[PDB]
Amino acid sequence: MQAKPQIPKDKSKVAGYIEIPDADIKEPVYPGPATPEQLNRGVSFAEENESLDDQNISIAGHTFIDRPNYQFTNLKAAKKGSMVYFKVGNETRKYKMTSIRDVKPTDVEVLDEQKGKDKQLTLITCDDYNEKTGVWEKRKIFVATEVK
Ligand SMILES: *Sc1ccccc1C(=O)NCC(=O)N[C@]12C[C@H]3C[C@H](C[C@H](C3)C1)C2
Repeated sequence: MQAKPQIPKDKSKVAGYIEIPDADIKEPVYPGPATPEQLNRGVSFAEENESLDDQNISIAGHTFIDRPNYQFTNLKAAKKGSMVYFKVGNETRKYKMTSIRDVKPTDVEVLDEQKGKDKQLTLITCDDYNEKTGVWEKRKIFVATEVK
């Protein structure tokens, strides 16, 4: 049998599986802190807390250009009323993409963050990425709130 997984630093393990049927997405999420390298290899958490038991789950990723091998390349299809399945081991947590918008760069304080939240996965999918100069023309923020 299995159990509730924890969030380690090792990026070889899978703590959760991100599955979005509308976008045919079925990709492993790489648990741990955010590192520039790993965020170019797949999707990892932005939260420094090893707790996936918390209601605030921030995950970071990158958009698609020439490479369809990014875990959210087809995220363009998914709508604000689709189903985001965050599978932790065997437990399937369904979230709805209630809050979707692609905002402008520079301003990280475009939205006010607080600890008064619901169960939401806060995915930071930068809709651009030049590693050379370290720039991105857009940050597409996607917040999925837990459904029952
Ligand atoms: S998209 C990207 C890629 C690499 C480094 C940094 C970023 C980036 O733009 N991140 C900043 C960011 O999204 N900041 C937050 C701050 C608050 C309010 C929003 C949602 C979340 C908590 C991340 C924007």
